[PDB]
Amino acid sequence: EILEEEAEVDELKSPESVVQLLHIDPIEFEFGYGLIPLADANQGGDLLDRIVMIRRQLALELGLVIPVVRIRDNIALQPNEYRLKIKGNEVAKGELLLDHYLATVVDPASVVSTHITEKIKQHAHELIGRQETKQLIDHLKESYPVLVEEVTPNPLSVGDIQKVLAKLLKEKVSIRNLVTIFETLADYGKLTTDSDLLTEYTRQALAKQITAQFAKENEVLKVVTCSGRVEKAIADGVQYLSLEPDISESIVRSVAKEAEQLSLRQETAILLCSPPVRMYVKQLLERYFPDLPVLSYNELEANVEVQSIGVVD
Repeated sequence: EILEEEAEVDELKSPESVVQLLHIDPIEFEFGYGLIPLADANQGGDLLDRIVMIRRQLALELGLVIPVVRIRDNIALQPNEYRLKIKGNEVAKGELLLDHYLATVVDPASVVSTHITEKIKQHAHELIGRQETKQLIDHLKESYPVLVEEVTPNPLSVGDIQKVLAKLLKEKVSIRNLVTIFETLADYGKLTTDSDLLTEYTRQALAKQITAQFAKENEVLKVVTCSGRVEKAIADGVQYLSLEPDISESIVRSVAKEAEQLSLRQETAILLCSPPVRMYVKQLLERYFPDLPVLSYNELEANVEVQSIGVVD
């Protein structure tokens, strides 16, 4: 729709200039003319340096090194308007008043910085492409060539590894621990190339990391569990989790009512279930609550004190 305007506003008519309408850049940040001062950096303006910071932070927190960000002024947008696209899709838009501050007190460049970083985090799994996967594999190869060679390209293609990494990022599991990830892939890759299963084994191998992500030191972790009924009903539907519409809505609300209780009490809502069901529970809840962490018992370290506050029925 806005591409229609871009084409019509600009001169895009010939075969050669129409290609530019095809936006394939992994990350695009677009702004109206009012946001030129922050974008340029010869008239001050922090954007480039701010993006560098983001790339460093997220590399250390996620294990993902974001690609080059494409930066374009866009006349279709309002003076103060910015827009963020990832892999061709708009994921965020906003407005900044450069001479102002947002009330704790935040300057505009910081507002856009944390907005960009949060959006990249929400879509990180869309950004671990082949290029980034190869960069990580090549980096791993410098210190672990025997391990890498055991994994790839046989039994596992770069593409297979990419899907495991994307599935980890999707659920906010950092991919910094490349050694453990690849040792798990080496151990299972000959038994299966199924990226769904490879990721269940990898998540388990990453129990220490996942427990640190959710559990506090020597403190009991507040966790909703799943009924024996809910657990049997999902297992039955495995063929690809197909369940009749009435069952799904029922599990969805049990989850919804239980989750409310945790966030009513300033707590992060987590869900525990048994390993063979975990991946399917997640698939089911994805559209209803994308960012409800669904854990399996084998992803929490043995030493962790876990207690139910609600039981999903």
